[PDB]
Amino acid sequence: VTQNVLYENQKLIANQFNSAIGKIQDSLSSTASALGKLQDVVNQNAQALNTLVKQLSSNQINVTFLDLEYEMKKLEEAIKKLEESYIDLKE
Amino acid sequence: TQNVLYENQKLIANQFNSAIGKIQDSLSSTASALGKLQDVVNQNAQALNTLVKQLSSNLDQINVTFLDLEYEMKKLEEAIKKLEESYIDLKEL
Amino acid sequence: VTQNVLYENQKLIANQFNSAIGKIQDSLSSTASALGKLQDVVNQNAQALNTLVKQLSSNLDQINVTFLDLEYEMKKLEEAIKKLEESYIDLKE
Repeated sequence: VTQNVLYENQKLIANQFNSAIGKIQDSLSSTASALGKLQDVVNQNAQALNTLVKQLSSNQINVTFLDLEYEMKKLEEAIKKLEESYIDLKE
Repeated sequence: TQNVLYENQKLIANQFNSAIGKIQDSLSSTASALGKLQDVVNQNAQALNTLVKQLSSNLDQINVTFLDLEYEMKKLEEAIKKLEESYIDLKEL
Repeated sequence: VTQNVLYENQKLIANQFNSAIGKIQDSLSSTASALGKLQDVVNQNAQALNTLVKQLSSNLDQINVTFLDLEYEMKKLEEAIKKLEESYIDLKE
């Protein structure tokens, strides 16, 4: 019920929130990196399968490719946007 | 001071809401990426299986596996929905 | 506008923040699980393709199959869950 107690709790709240921001940023960066690796490998093996198909026909099957660039960029943008969610209290 | 404490409380709420929105967006794009991954991986598993089948009717130990991420994608959508309940509306203060 | 309302709002804010942190930890858990499932299926279909290429080459030098290792990213997601555990707010009397 004291102004001092309220002020201390407020600083605690802001500091814990700010601490969470950095951790969530790292998790977003690791998720984007994992998606990039997945795209690389899936497309490489799709290309191997396609090459195998046509090299076997040199002597019906639809291979598909993956594009996750937009989602990965949205994750990077979230990282930069969260940079702007930090709390800077007055006083 | 009472004034400044209240302004800080509202700043805290606004920053928190903006972070929640950005995190919801990130979760949406992760679920969308996961769905695309499932579609493409299963389509190429089908292609490999069809190649095996057409090769054996012209070995039977080649095992193709398929992916089901739909429980995880639904959990990401649920997280979005639940974070929607964590918003603090200024009228709540 | 009144210190008692400020105190109540402070408790409301802290509880919504803690609940959001829990939801975010859950989303990270389900993302790590989806990533592990993806690695399993992608590598199993890679090995299936490689086995097919070898059995046809013993029946193709240019065909390269690659494998996926997401272990660093998955450990970093588990790490984010663990660190976020230290971000909870314990207000007191």
